Amino acid sequence: FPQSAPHGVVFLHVTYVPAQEKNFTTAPAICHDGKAHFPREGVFVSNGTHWFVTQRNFYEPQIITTDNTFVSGNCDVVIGIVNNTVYD
Amino acid sequence: FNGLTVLPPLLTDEMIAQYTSALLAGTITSGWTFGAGPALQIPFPMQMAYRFNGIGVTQNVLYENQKLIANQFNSAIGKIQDSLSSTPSALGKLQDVV
Ligand SMILES: *[C@@H]1O[C@H](CO)[C@@H](O[C@@H]2O[C@H](CO)[C@@H](O)[C@H](O)[C@H]2NC(C)=O)[C@H](O)[C@H]1NC(C)=O
Ligand SMILES: *[C@@H]1O[C@H](CO)[C@@H](O)[C@H](O)[C@H]1NC(C)=O
Ligand SMILES: *[C@@H]1O[C@H](CO)[C@@H](O)[C@H](O)[C@H]1NC(C)=O
Repeated sequence: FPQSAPHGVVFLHVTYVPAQEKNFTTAPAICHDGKAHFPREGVFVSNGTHWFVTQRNFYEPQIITTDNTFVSGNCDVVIGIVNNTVYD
Repeated sequence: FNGLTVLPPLLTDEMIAQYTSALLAGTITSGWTFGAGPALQIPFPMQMAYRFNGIGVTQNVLYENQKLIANQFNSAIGKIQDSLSSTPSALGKLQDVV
């Protein structure tokens, strides 16, 4: 938002800043039935027992399906892959 | 002897080196989040995957070609020192001021 001042201008900038972060365990891909699934938008996360896929700037865990993953490859070339079931 | 003197800068070279090292460590262990809020950790291959995704190339291009990209980056970094040393007039802009 702009404002005027004697011999000048003053800007009021509005910004969004993240806060209250949390630690998680992550993997680059999910192996299932001999195929590697990558996320479309978001990262893979785990609270310790189960796996989820979430967005970047907010913690909103969702069940892993085939609607938000694309396979495009095999399960012997990616480093750090962790297998888990992928529902449908 | 004629009344002309040169004053020293406020920031010594050690402080500038500390600033540069802090920036490098922050951009290596956090990505770009340390410039917009709290620093959030992330593994480096994942950060490279997201930087690849930024320019329109999917993530699976990196994860299946990690070793080749790492070797190319290492060689590109290595050639820089020899390029700087061999060229005689590399740092001309900084010398012209003095
Ligand atoms: C990680 O998240 C999963 C999914 O929410 C948790 O599993 C649930 O835990 C609650 C708490 O007891 C149960 O009521 C649900 O029935 C569980 N879900 C299923 C599908 O069984 C899991 O507990 C979380 N991990 C930890 C350590 O809390
Ligand atoms: C995550 O864990 C590290 C070490 O285990 C710790 O230093 C850090 O504070 C943790 N993150 C948060 C948000 O507490
Ligand atoms: C899933 O990963 C585990 C742990 O790395 C491994 O022992 C197992 O062989 C994998 N599953 C299959 C079907 O190969």
